[PDB]
Amino acid sequence: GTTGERPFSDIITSVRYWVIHSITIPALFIAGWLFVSTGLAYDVFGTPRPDSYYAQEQRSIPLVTDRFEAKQQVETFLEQLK
Amino acid sequence: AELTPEVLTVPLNSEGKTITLTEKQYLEGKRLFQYACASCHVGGITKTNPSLDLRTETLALATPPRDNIEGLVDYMKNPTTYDGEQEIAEVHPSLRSADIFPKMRNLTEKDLVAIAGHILVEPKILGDKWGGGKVYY
Amino acid sequence: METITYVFIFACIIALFFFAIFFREPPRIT
Amino acid sequence: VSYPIFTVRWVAVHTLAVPTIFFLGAIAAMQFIQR
Amino acid sequence: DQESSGFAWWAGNARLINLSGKLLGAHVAHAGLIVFWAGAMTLFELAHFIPEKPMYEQGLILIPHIATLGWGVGPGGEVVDTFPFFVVGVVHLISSAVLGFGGVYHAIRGPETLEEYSSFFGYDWKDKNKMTTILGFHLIVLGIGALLLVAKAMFFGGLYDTWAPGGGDVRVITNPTLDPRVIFGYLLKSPFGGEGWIVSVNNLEDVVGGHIWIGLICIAGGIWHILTTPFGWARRAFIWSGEAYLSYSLGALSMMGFIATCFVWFNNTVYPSEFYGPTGPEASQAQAMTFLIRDQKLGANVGSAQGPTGLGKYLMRSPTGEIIFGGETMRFWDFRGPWLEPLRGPNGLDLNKIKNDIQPWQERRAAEYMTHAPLGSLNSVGGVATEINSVNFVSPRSWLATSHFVLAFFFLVGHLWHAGRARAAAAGFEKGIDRESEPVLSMPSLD
Amino acid sequence: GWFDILDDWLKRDRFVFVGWSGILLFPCAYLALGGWLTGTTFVTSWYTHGLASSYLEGCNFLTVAVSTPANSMGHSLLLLWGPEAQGDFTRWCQLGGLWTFIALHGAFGLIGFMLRQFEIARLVGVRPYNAIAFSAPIAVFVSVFLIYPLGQSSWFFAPSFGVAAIFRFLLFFQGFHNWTLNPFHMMGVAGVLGGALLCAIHGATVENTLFQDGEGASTFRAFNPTQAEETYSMVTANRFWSQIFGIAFSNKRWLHFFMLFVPVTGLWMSAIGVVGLALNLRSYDFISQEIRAAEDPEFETFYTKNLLLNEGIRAWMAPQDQPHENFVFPEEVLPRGNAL
Amino acid sequence: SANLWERFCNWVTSTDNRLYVGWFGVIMIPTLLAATICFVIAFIAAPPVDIDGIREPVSGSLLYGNNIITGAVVPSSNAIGLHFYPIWEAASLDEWLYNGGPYQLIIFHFLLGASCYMGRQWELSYRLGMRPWICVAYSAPLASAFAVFLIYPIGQGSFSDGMPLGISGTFNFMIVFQAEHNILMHPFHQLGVAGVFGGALFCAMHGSLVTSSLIRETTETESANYGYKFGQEEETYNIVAAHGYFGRLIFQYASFNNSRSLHFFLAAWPVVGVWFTALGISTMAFNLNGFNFNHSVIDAKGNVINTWADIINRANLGMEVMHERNAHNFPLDLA
Ligand code: CLA
Ligand code: CLA
Ligand code: CLA
Ligand SMILES: C=Cc1c(C)c2cc3nc(c4c5[nH]c(cc6nc(cc1[nH]2)C(C)=C6CC)c(C)c5C(=O)[C@@H]4C(=O)OC)[C@@H](CCC(=O)OC/C=C(\C)CCC[C@H](C)CCC[C@H](C)CCCC(C)C)[C@@H]3C
Ligand SMILES: CCCCCCCCCCCCCCCC(=O)O[C@H](COC(=O)CCCCCCCCCCCC)CO[C@@H]1O[C@@H](CO)[C@H](O)[C@H](O)[C@@H]1O
Ligand SMILES: CC1=C(/C=C/C(C)=C/C=C/C(C)=C/C=C/C=C(C)/C=C/C=C(C)/C=C/C2=C(C)CCCC2(C)C)C(C)(C)CCC1
Ligand SMILES: CC1=C(/C=C/C(C)=C/C=C/C(C)=C/C=C/C=C(C)/C=C/C=C(C)/C=C/C2=C(C)CCCC2(C)C)C(C)(C)CCC1
Ligand SMILES: CCCCCCCCCCCCO[C@@H]1O[C@H](CO)[C@@H](O[C@H]2O[C@H](CO)[C@@H](O)[C@H](O)[C@H]2O)[C@H](O)[C@H]1O
Ligand SMILES: [Fe+2]
Repeated sequence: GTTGERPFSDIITSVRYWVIHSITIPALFIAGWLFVSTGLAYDVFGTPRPDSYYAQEQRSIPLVTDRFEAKQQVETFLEQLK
Repeated sequence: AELTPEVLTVPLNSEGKTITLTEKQYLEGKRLFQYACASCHVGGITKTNPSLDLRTETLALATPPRDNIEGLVDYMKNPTTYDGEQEIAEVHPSLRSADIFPKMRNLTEKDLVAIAGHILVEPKILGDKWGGGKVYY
Repeated sequence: METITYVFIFACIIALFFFAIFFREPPRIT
Repeated sequence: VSYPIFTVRWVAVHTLAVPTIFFLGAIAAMQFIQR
Repeated sequence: DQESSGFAWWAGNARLINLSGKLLGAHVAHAGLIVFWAGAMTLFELAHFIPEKPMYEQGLILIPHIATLGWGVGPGGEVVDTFPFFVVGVVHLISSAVLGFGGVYHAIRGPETLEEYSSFFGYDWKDKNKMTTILGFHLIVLGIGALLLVAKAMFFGGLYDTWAPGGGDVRVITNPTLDPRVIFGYLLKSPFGGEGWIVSVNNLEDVVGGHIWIGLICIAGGIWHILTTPFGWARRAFIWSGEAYLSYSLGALSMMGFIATCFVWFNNTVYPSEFYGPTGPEASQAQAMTFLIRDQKLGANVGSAQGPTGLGKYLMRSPTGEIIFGGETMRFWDFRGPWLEPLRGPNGLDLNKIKNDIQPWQERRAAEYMTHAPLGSLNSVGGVATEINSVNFVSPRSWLATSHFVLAFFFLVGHLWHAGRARAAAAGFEKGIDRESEPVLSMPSLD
Repeated sequence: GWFDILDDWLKRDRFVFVGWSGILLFPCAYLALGGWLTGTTFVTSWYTHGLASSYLEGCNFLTVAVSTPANSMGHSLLLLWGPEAQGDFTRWCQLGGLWTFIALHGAFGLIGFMLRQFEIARLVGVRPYNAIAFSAPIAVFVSVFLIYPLGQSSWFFAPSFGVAAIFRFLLFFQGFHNWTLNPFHMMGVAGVLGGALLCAIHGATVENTLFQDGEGASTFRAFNPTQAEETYSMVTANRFWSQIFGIAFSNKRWLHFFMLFVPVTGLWMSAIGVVGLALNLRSYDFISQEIRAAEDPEFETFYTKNLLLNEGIRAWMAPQDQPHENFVFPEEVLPRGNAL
Repeated sequence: SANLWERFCNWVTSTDNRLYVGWFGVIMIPTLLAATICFVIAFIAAPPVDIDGIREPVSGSLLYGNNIITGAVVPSSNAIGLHFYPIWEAASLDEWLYNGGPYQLIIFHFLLGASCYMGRQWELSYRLGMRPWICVAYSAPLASAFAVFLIYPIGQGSFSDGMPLGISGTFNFMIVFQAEHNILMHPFHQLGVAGVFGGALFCAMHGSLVTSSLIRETTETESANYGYKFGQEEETYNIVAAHGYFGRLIFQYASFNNSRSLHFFLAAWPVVGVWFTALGISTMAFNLNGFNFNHSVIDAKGNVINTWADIINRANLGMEVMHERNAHNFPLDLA
């Protein structure tokens, strides 16, 4: 039925398209690759680096045990991590 | 930065010396352990004789003492019962029996050191896990 | 007393099967 | 025809396209994180 | 070809139902992918194969086949010489170029119809005879192939023999089982527990004799067909259509596909277990062997030992009375294997033997098998589902039996699909009910 | 007055329709699928539970998830700017904020999408038996991801948005609620399972009853997307089945309504059931059986058998599955069969 | 006459017999009546059956302490295994019952008839000049009934294993299967779920949409159903108004408009998907189990970090351990 606006088949085939994207796509790919590569991701999402789960001993898991004072608790958890 | 060279220091002889195996040996020890051990000693137990395990305390009460490199090493060369009464090289893989346990043929004095050094470091990392199973998985 | 109650509802499904097949309203062409 | 270059659909097709590749790149980067 | 003229793109290859020339190239080119594989993979195996480490512990499935024929093995399947492997692998890899050349050629350059290009090679589906002819040839070709095996056994090196009197080792069969009785017996032997079916066959004399007894039947047929045409019933029985011919041959494969999945999962003879892993029942047996030994060799009196239920840990009886191994293994009391037989007596596992005739070679062989049972995950992690990582391994016996049941099955589905289509394309209505004359519309209602 | 100018804009037949409903459906929907995809690859479930839940940690597609918040959190909404997170986004990620975020956004997202079905339907002028049908899934998600937990201790016990993180939710149920023995789940199955049968028996009946309206074999083209005569023969069908199963349809209008009722109804019963397990008002046991087995030790039914499996599932699982409970079960306590 | 056989073959093949007995049906009919009748009796009255190998008889029948939910026909004994145990192989019915004889009789018969039932589902189509393949859609369920009742046992070595004929023992088969194969973690089951879950999803869609575009031909006070007449000439709803909406819900091309292409996707999705689960049970029958990620994600020192895959396994062990409490004498469950 009613077929409106710029078509994909064409756009994908358009030389202008790849001119534009054979910069943008890999750009994003390398942009994110560095997000992990730099170790930025870790710090953004408080996710532990392979060497940061338990300090040398503490075979005990750092489990948040109470809301309200939840954060302060997590902080000290990273603290202990020396 | 967790598997420190301190966690890699295990008793060398029975008198007291210690050896600080490298992270290179460790890995290779593990590779060699799965290569000729895991089949029957996965997780540090014993599929064909659950009574005896590879827990360090266990090896200590062995005879001769196996809670050190030289001891385990002797074993892989010529195994004996937990009391040392019988030589069991004919039913347990060893150098004295490579003709029957091929995998053993590759193995060299160097390899034997790693495999052994692995049997002593694991429990240092895994703790109770290394000894029992199921219950501890 | 339960056995009986279960076997009944069952005997009913089975008689209801007969009727639903051999005693439906024939689907006449219109 | 004289189709436009920036449409509502383009806004959509990109909100999922841009993040994805960003991720596929990040995720492809992890494959080398070890020990 | 085109759709608006032939079939549909995803149905492409049916556009060739009537273009034998191309339909030959299709068949040739493909019959090249199989060889190519056989070849390319054997080298992939070999390139990884480690001379002295159990084959089953190395994901091999092709080399094991070559070994069983008696090629580069020696005593106990010792992998004495790798060359036969390299040798076999490549020959195929090359013969693939040949066949490959034919296909590409016959489906492109060559004539796309054997019609006039050669009236002997050309063929007619409904020609209820040129088919009986082509079949005939092939029926002879297979026969020559079967006889090749007998050759490799009775004349060139022999085959592997787990049952080898001295013990597993290559052995030249020189007493093929002749005689219909024994041979054909296996044919009408229940497929159920105990009396297996074809999957019994515990000795190479029969495997060999049985094959000798095949060409001298298979070729006997290859002739009878190049010399005749389907009788009356034959014609008023089957649908003579290209697609229909496929169907019958489809179900055929599928049916065998199961017969195979069963063979590699149960038989010990034509699948050494020294090259493949141990049979499933074999491993469940060896765990008892392993503990009946360990405990005996420790003070226990296995003959009298009574377990949690009152059945006796190590030994109990079977429904027919035989003394078997206890535990869940009571179900595998049918397992027969080299390492175990010497402990068997006339009423089953004998006590005296068990009590003091258990050579070390068994104690460790029994241990080897219980620690190499057919259990593992998709990502190849040997053992029970609850097991921890390390020791990645999956018995060839698993991989094989698993793959083939899938193939085997889908083919049965395939069979129906075509047998059902060709059986209606004939009456001619595989494209829809004829608006104008709906059979149903002329049948007395049931109400 | 401009309302209309807007309404006009929104209701314009674009590639991807929008609508007033879209002013909700998209802000959320995306924002939810987005959070999942994020948490799935970047954030962890270490402070909340005690496991790696993302890619960056080493998990694969099957083992990843946006795992619920700590039990000590409670039924807290976990608003990024609330008492807990205290505005700090990263910590928010660590305490499990990403869960209530996905849960709640996805929630309004399903509300949005239904309004859509209701907006597009009103426009295009068709009956709304597709927004009605979609109530079935609202029930499931609204009772399994929202009601259930609200009935228990915290959010920690809701499914977790993960492939395995769900298989776990399955076993837990079998083990603590003995779900499979609940008449409501049973109906649930009878409906999903038979809704599949309808969706496959009907599909096959249509395709193998087609009149010929083409010349080739690929009869897909023979169907004129344009009106006219039925494409298959309802009369022939009704005949087939009636002689090969005794009963058979004969009212396309009823057939297609049944197809809506069956799978929809079953997911509803499925829901009511869980609303019950929120209060642990489960269908765990049959007392008549217990009393008998207590007195007579030789009475065994597949019923009792399964009850022991549960004892096992709870004993061995509980510990690592409910960390905030600091369970410690000495090897001598662990219920076990023989040998194993 | 004209030789009754000639005639017989015409009745057997009658295209207008209330219920189409066919050539396949000549077997389906007695086979299913033997099974169905033995099942119904077995389920009502029938002594406890020594399912596992031991001598710890389980009672499944009603007259022996069960209700419809707990009752079942118990699998032939483990002492029997894969051996063929018909009634004539028993020394007495009692032996036959105590050892589970009823099961084998019931499944071998149901599998035989259910197969011919598949064949019959072709014969009639042929006799009615309709296209075949319906019988191929039904090969999914059958394949699943085959897996669970015949393939799984041939692999494990005994009919004692292999889903028991009863509501609760079906749950048993599952809860245990999991612990033994970690099925939930096997591609083939996930495809099974996408199929069964998907199938339903689409059954609601198709049924939904169509109902949503029926052409007004009835008052407000009378069923919408009357608007259709059996065998009526043309279509009964606007397949274009249908697509007109669904297309706009997601987006035009992300929709159907070809009844034939739409209806095929309906019969292919669940069938292809359900086939797989049958191939999963049939596959895990030879011990190629689900994925295993236990003790992956290990940290820097070597500490195991546990992923959801482990909480899973933790609950699986609990199953592995307690199941068949008195049937094990050695460490490994290799049967
Ligand atoms: C024994 C060999 C065999 C042969 C020679 C044929 C031959 C034929 N088939 Mg049959 N078929 C077979 C087995 C066989 N089939 C089986 C076992 C099944 C059951 C699945 C089918 C199901 C089947 C159907 C449903 C149809 C045919 C059709 C046809 C005809 C056209 C071919 C075609 O459409 O190609 C085109 C092929 C493709 C579109 C590509 C193959 C696609 C499959 C699904 C991929 C499988 C690949 C691989 C295993 C998986 C990848 C890995 C995965 C993990 C991602 C042709 C006469 C068609 C016909 O017109 O019937 C008369 C038709 O519609 N066949
Ligand atoms: C591998 C198995 C296989 C084989 C042997 C064939 C064979 C054939 N196909 Mg089928 N096909 C297959 C799979 C296969 N197909 C699948 C999976 C599909 C679904 C996508 C189809 C779909 C399909 C359609 C839709 C059509 C065919 C047609 C044909 C026939 C004509 C070939 C042609 O037109 O080439 C066209 C030529 C080319 C563009 C060249 C392709 C490159 C060559 C052949 C490969 C070279 C191979 C290798 C790299 C080099 C080796 C060289 C060395 C020996 C020196 C031919 C008999 C046609 C037909 O029926 O004709 C009437 C047709 O219309 N096929
Ligand atoms: C390569 C395989 C092969 C193939 C495809 C054929 C094919 C054919 N043969 Mg040939 N045949 C072969 C090998 C082969 N034969 C061999 C090796 C010999 C020995 C020399 C013969 C001897 C032979 C003779 C003597 C005759 C034929 C005839 C025929 C034709 C029709 C007969 C028929 O199929 O009845 C199908 C069978 C039945 C209707 C009987 C069904 C009842 C039996 C007892 C039960 C079978 C059950 C089975 C054991 C269980 C598994 C079933 C499964 C579904 C679960 C047919 C073209 C006939 C013909 O027309 O002559 C040219 C004929 O008279 N053949
Ligand atoms: C098995 C799972 C299952 C899934 C995944 C599913 C999915 C879907 N069903 C839809 C529709 C339907 N489903 C229907 C009946 C059913 N659907 C069923 C089962 C499912 N239905 C069942 C059993 C039935 C009964 C038969 C009907 C009747 C319809 C429709 O009309 C509609 C459709 O258009 O059909 C195709 C689509 C609605 C899109 C949407 O709401 O966007 C808005 C919401 C978005 C984008 C946010 C996601 C919201 C949720 C709460 C968050 C989940 C969080 C993460 C994103 C993902 C979780 C990750 C996993 C690993 C656990 C969607 C593709
Ligand atoms: C002990 C365990 C119990 C097991 C229970 C099993 C239940 C499964 C039955 C299937 C449910 C019917 C769903 C379709 C509804 C329908 O459409 O069938 C209706 C008859 O319904 C009924 O009352 C059906 C009664 C159940 C018949 C059982 C079949 C037995 C199999 C025999 C095997 C032969 C070898 C009537 O048809 C309708 O009649 C009209 C409705 O206004 C319209 O014509 C419709 O289009 C349609 O034709
Ligand atoms: C028709 C057709 C088709 C098909 C095709 C085919 C089927 C093909 C095939 C092909 C083939 C089948 C090929 C083959 C080839 C081969 C080769 C080319 C080989 C080579 C070899 C070599 C060279 C060897 C040697 C060696 C050694 C000894 C050692 C070292 C290494 C090496 C390897 C080097 C298609 C689908 C596309 C499309 C349509 C059409
Ligand atoms: C959270 C959050 C947020 C946001 C965010 C977002 C919105 C995001 C997004 C994101 C995204 C949006 C992402 C994506 C990603 C993706 C990916 C990563 C993908 C992948 C894929 C793949 C890998 C595929 C594959 C495949 C399949 C599945 C099948 C078929 C075949 C193939 C192979 C192709 C905010 C700030 C508000 C706040 C806070 C929170
Ligand atoms: C097409 C229909 C097919 C039906 C097939 C079965 C036909 C036979 C139906 C028999 C119906 C009655 O079946 C009979 O019910 C009574 C209860 O009322 C049961 O009796 C049960 O309750 C009484 C107390 O009230 C107890 O003392 C007894 O121990 C207990 O078993 C019988 O054990 C059962 O055999
Ligand atoms: Fe429909």
